Amino acid sequence: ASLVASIVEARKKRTAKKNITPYQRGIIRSLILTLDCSEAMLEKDLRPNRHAMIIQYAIDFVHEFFDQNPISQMGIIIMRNGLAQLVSQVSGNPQDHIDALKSIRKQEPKGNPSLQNALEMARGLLLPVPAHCTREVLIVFGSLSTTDPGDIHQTIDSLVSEKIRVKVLGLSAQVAICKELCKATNYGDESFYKILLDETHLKELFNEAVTPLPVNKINKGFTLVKMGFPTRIFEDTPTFCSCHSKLVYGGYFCPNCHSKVCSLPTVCPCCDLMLILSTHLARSYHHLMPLKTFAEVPTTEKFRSEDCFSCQSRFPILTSSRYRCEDCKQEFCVDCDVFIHEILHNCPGCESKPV
Amino acid sequence: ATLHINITTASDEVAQRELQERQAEEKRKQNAVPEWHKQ
Amino acid sequence: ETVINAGLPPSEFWSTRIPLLRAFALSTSQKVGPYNVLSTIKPVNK
Ligand SMILES: [Zn+2]
Ligand SMILES: [Zn+2]
Ligand SMILES: [Zn+2]
Ligand SMILES: [Zn+2]
Repeated sequence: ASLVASIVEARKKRTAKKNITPYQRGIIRSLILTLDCSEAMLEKDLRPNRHAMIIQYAIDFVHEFFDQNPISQMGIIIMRNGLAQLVSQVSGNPQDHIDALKSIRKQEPKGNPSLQNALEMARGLLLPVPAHCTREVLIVFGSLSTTDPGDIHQTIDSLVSEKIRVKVLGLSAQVAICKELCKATNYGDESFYKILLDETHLKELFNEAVTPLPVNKINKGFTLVKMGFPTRIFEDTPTFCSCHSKLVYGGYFCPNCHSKVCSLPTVCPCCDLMLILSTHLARSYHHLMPLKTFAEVPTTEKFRSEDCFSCQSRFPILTSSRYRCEDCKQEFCVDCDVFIHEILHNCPGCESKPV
Repeated sequence: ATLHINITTASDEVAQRELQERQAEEKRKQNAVPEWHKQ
Repeated sequence: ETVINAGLPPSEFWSTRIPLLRAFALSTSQKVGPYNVLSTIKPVNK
């Protein structure tokens, strides 16, 4: 029954992944990362301490966030001494945010937290954000109390008016204001307040936030954004960059003003036109046409081949160790199913099948 | 009894940090292990 | 270089740097919340 217990647990896990509808997700995002650096973060529940582990996972989250959302922006805020301190402006450069996080790793956390001050700062940083970007705040709360100078309820109402979205990751237990902040801001949904139960769950929670948030049906902001695809150039002599005013051997050339840039994707410092490559947009295609989940094939029926269709692995001879895709009706091994829905985003059988 | 108050100005706080660093340095030098114990 | 000798108007120079101005103002425009101050004061003969 031990082996059966694992399989049913896998089936239960697959149950949540069976209902994959092509929800409309906002690929272009604008995130504000509010981290907590207060006396409550000096505890030892997370080895070595809450401050160290959160920063380490924040750096990993920054890396993953920009890898899967290349045309998004991020900012970082820290709650220290009852005030909100800005450590990184909204920008598309993953290195600037990582550099700020590393510097924060040295200073010891102290003082009391203030959600209102952090939220008010977030409201300002997200004010100069286009209407086609999803304004989001990912708060990592660690305290069980909040000391604020004003009425937190007024700020919550203001956030809803500006179409901002808030995700709160608590540490110890539920807090009433955080639940209201996440509920009144997410159109009544109560699934945006997550409390970790161990270190492993914490890694999953950050990794989950990397994916884009599905949009509501009544929140329509459809529009066309003027983008540009520059052509990389190879120059023999170094030239001054239009963004940092330094000498760089290479760089892309904008198609609107011919001014050069060092790295992509970034908005042109001259014409304020977003510059991206075809690859940057291709990274998000799997969020618009998600691959339909594979359904376990019952052992009652007969199978097609003894080996995997994609990896040519002998199916281990009770339960059928085969997963089939309804679109192409090709059996797959258990190992392939994980790699086809997480790393890859196309069913090899469907592509191989002619039409 | 006697109550002595000390108002800490922003500049005084910076000085206190400098004194703490100097105090830590002084203690560290005194606590250096002898030569015969190092190697 | 751009506003003193070149002659660019001051108003236009700050048009593209609104977030910088706002970020600088928010730093000194926020205050800590109310809290019992005399309770934390411990006198710790002198
Ligand atoms: Zn540059
Ligand atoms: Zn340009
Ligand atoms: Zn396989
Ligand atoms: Zn298929």
